[PDB]
Amino acid sequence: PIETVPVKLKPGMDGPKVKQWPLTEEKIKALVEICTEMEKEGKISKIGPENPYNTPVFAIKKKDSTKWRKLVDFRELNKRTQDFWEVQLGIPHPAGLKKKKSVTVLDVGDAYFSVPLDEDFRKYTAFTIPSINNETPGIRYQYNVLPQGWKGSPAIFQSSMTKILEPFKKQNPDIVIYQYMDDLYVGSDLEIGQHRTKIEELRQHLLRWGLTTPFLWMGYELHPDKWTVQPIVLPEKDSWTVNDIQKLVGKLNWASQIYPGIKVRQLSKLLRGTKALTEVIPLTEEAELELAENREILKEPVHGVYYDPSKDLIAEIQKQGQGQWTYQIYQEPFKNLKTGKYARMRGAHTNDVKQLTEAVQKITTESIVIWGKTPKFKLPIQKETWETWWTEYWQATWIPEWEFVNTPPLVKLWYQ
Amino acid sequence: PISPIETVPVKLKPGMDGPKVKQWPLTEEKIKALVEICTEMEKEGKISKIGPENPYNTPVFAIKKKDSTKWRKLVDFRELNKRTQDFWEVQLGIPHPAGLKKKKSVTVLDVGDAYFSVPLDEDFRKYTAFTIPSINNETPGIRYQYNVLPQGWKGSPAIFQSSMTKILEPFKKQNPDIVIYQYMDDLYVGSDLEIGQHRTKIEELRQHLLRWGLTTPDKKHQKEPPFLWMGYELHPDKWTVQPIVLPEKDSWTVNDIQKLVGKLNWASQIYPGIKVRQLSKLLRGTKALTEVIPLTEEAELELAENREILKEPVHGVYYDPSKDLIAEIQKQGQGQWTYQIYQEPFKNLKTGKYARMRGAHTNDVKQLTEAVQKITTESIVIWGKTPKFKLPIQKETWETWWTEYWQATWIPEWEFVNTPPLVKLWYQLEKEPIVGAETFYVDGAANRETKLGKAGYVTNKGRQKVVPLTNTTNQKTELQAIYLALQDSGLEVNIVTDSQYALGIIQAQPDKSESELVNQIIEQLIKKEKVYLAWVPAHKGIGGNEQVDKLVS
DNA sequence: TACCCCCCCTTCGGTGCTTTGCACCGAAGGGGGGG
Ligand SMILES: OC[C@H]1O[C@@](CO)(O[C@H]2O[C@H](CO)[C@@H](O)[C@H](O)[C@H]2O)[C@@H](O)[C@@H]1O
Ligand SMILES: *P(=O)(O)OC[C@H]1O[C@@H](n2cc(C)c(=O)[nH]c2=O)C[C@@H]1N=[N+]=[N-]
Ligand SMILES: [Mg+2]
Ligand SMILES: [Mg+2]
Ligand SMILES: [Mg+2]
Ligand SMILES: [Mg+2]
Repeated sequence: PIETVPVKLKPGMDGPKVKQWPLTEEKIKALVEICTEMEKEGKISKIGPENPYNTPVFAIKKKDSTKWRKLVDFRELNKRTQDFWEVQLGIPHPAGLKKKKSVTVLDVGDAYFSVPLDEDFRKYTAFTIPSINNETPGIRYQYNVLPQGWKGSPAIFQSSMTKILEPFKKQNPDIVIYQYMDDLYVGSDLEIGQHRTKIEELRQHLLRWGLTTPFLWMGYELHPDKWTVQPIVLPEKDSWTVNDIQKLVGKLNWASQIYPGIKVRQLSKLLRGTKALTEVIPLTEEAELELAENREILKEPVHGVYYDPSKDLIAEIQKQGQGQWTYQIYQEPFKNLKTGKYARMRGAHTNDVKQLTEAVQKITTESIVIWGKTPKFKLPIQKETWETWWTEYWQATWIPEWEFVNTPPLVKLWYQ
Repeated sequence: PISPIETVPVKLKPGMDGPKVKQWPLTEEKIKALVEICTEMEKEGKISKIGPENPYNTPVFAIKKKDSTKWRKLVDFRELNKRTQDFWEVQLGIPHPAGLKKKKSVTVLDVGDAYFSVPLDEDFRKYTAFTIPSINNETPGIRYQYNVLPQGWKGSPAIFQSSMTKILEPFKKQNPDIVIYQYMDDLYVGSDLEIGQHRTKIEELRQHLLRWGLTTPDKKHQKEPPFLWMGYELHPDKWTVQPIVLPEKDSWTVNDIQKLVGKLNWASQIYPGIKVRQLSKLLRGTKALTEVIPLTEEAELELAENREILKEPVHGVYYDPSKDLIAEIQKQGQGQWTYQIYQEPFKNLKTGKYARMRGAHTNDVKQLTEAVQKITTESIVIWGKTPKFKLPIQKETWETWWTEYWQATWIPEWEFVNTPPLVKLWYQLEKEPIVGAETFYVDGAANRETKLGKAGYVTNKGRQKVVPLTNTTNQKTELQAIYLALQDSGLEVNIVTDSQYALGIIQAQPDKSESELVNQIIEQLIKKEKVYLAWVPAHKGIGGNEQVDKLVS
């Protein structure tokens, strides 16, 4: 007998009309079974072609998990649904989460199926299960309850969620808890044993409400305190070739867009003649000071760079080769909030696409913990290549926005 | 006594009203067959007679069924279509014979008068109103409205298709050892049942269907192979396409080549090796559909090789979920690729071609990856899994390509098939500057207004050149300067440019280009032994870069 | 003088860095096929 929270799309926007993409046999089987079980329980219901909306669905296995998990690509619906910040439903973000020694990620999406969804909004959650070789036309369902993956569901569930966690919080007031979509981020400074213990307590605590008023048991362990930053570094040499100094000057001139006090006059002079790229040339006294001054400037942080909660986050990734990937997170060009590098991820030396998928997942996770937002990615990959393979490697319950770029590396800017 | 199919609530687009488009003049012969078809529908209940009170009219016309004696009523509903709510289409793809498993017993039957067996939404019926001239605009004529889904309405396929599935739903669930492929009204029914128990199940199916007002006329009830289905011929252990008619006309217009190329496309799914590049080139241009076009020498060579393929009769096999899928690709030159998908040698499930040329400058490796990607997706559509690939490319070649390329790229499990012409990289840029090779600092500039330009270089040994250029651009001259450096250097050369544009193109190791000049640079690069390209920012007074910048400005 | 789906090849205009040229991409219109 729970009353449904009304929900409206942003004025002047239609619902999502995104076509279902082809699914592998194992994925279609998982979805048919999952949707069958969900239909018996009233969680979804069958619909026809007169509902004009559609949102893609597929299935994933989380890290080290053997059980299929339904995933709806609600990105379109999420960007067409009223921002709940205006409503005041939106969750605040704790600056302390990133400072904790251990942060565990808990899947709690299952909870959301307990709460009815506003009748007038249900039509927007339409999805179509496809069939191998198109044996059947698509089978359309829509949601009756709060669906996993929709940004409205944690908003509307916040009330029940805060009430449920209230005891545990008061007992252990040092532990930070942040809710993002279908996930719970639980951070503490305890020793690992007592941390996992407290997570286990919280799990059983959630079951006690589950008994009274994909699975919960899984849990992933982050350590935000140890998250390194990868800055811009100039090479160190005793002998410089003409090639080296041309590279150094091109790099410094690019950097000058980030640190304005950087100068290349003294270094550029060393390049006056028409010399063989391979010629060794002694650095002039002026040039040595200029280089040293530039290392100093690069050592200090950029001026006037800070997080604006109203602006979107953007992430760029470069493929550096040998399993190394660099990234920058920013809101305004050349004002990077964070820079970093990944190496030796799953797929190194055999599968670029798996590596990039992991990179995107890693960066999104860092952005959620640090800012409570997911960035829009500029992916260094062809659209067709990405779209063909990425769902084979996706292990997260959210999906960030992305776009495709092709930027030949003319300066080895973020990696030497 | 049928249980009637529940209606589908259908609305018009907010604040729009029904169609009011008056009937265009109808030629005599049609008017008669039209009237008789109307009266039949009237007896059946398919169309209600009322017309005093409904202001709406939509034009009607009539065309014969395919290869049949009969006349079929079509309604021009595009106005209603614009005013009607959008629908989400449930027909996502087309069934393909190579996805079927082998069945002991098979039936193919069609539902008869599909749209007219499903009751339209009560309130929407009034908008389907139309008028037919009783006797060639002699007397007023009679107004009519549809009681079921009308042909010509954009919502008729989706609604019938979805209703058909809801009717079939319980029959499938309660006969889990039958397979039914529904495409609109066409049903394929296959079982590993004894033809007796099969004929029974079929008869059970027709009753259930007749029970919901869906007839299955005997005239459309195929019982003996070869089954005609979706434009194919299904035999018990092999399938094939229904005969392809190739126009042999000596005079070709634009439209003749379009039809021809289209038909070849359709044939490529089972006839290995079909090529359309030359024929398609003939099509490229502003030429209108009527203008006649002489076949290029190489264009009619293609057509001849095509004939040689369509001479033999090919057949595909069916799918055995227990055997791996195998895809094999061959390079056919000029950006053309064909493939075969199969599970046992020379028993192709199907074939196809990939020939899309995307990008001004590309190479064979990029094109092969694209072909792999198309084949992976086509395979997931028909079988729901990725085939093992057999490719004309050395393991070493792929490794060198994908590890050095700056975009993420990948190919799923594959092995080398030594079938020429092999895909390879035609040149490789050095990673480090070449000791003892001449360094060419190149630059090029054009005048935005004159479209006049210069390209040249200066060298660490004093060598220099400047060339005047006409009808050009900055970017062309930048490529030109690199061309000059390559033309005038030994087998090993260092080149320093400031053209982001030029370095972008060349660093992706293209082997073919839509630009003649890029092709010329590629040809030089292939002859070289070592080439090192290096970028420097312009206008920073570097090297000979500032010395060559003043030559050509 | 009609409707819905899929496919290939071409053209064409919108978009963004390679910038005021050039490259890319999606839409639409030609053809094939199904109902
Ligand atoms: O890979 C992008 C691709 O996905 C589509 C269809 O699924 O749109 C989805 O992805 C976009 C990129 O993030 C989202 O902006 C969009 O909301 C989501 O539906 C295609 O539109 C796009 O080509
Ligand atoms: P199948 O040939 O049996 O036709 C089934 C239904 O599809 C609709 N249709 C078919 C064709 C060929 C067309 O050009 N336009 C259509 O609307 C109508 C037909 N059902 N009925 N009556
Ligand atoms: Mg029929
Ligand atoms: Mg039919
Ligand atoms: Mg230049
Ligand atoms: Mg210049």
